[PDB]
Amino acid sequence: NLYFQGADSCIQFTRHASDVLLNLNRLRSRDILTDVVIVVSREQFRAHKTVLMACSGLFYSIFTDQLKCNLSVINLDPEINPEGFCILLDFMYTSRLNLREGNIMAVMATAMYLQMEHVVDTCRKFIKASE
Amino acid sequence: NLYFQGADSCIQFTRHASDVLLNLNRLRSRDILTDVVIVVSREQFRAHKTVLMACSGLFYSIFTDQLKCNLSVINLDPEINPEGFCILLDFMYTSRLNLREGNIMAVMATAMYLQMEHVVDTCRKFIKASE
Ligand SMILES: Cc1cc(NCc2ccccc2F)n2ncnc2n1
Ligand SMILES: Cc1cc(NCc2ccccc2F)n2ncnc2n1
Repeated sequence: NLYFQGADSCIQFTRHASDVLLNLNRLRSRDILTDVVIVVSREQFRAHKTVLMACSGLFYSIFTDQLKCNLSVINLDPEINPEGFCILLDFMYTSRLNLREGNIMAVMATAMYLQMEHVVDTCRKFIKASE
Repeated sequence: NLYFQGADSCIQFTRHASDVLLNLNRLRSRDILTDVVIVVSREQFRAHKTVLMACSGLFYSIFTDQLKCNLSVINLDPEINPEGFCILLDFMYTSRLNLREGNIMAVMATAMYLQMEHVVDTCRKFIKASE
């Protein structure tokens, strides 16, 4: 079955959350209802503010700010590596984190800046395994 | 661990999709970045168009329409039961479907109208078990 008896009264659908995320990523790929452009070292990434806020403490802070919530363009710190940001943006929309020896430092520094502690801790654990 | 080696190269975060959905529901509860009001028999429900489109074929069709995508208010068919709609809206944001003997017919008819076939099939299976 696609469902089960949850701990509470309700039946719960096993694949619902992952199917929603897959569909949000399909909207992103098709540029449907994207409402922000994230600029990183002149690279541009179109996304949905709600997805960014649901994954990142920095984006949650920006988009809950009365002044900043209505910005259509957000420029990140020029020190931020676009590949590191791209890997984290894909992670937000897919649950898959493409960590490689060549990108782990950029991913970790970007996750720190974006306040994604779970990703930072994961990078730290992978780095610790190599030393 | 909060992660595993996916079938592909990437590490995957087990709870990421459900955590995103939980956070989207927290935004909904706080009325943060909600961009549409769904009106059902004069009852109003604030939501995020992207979440609605990711769950419902009717909302996908409406919000991908060049004319309708920019509507802030969507009126549903007056035949639609507000409780049935509320139960399905909560399901979209939580993966939990509060089916009860007293609401199953309204939920099924609403899921048919909203084009949520997985929910319709589930209602059909529960009804079949009672006969
Ligand atoms: C605790 C919480 C956090 C959060 N977003 C920011 C965020 C998400 C994931 C990981 C780290 C992080 F800082 N949101 N968004 C809506 N409601 C929330 N409640
Ligand atoms: C196949 C698909 C469907 C869909 N939304 C509509 C929808 C969602 C869940 C269940 C039924 C349904 F009709 N979206 N949304 C973005 N990309 C999509 N791709």
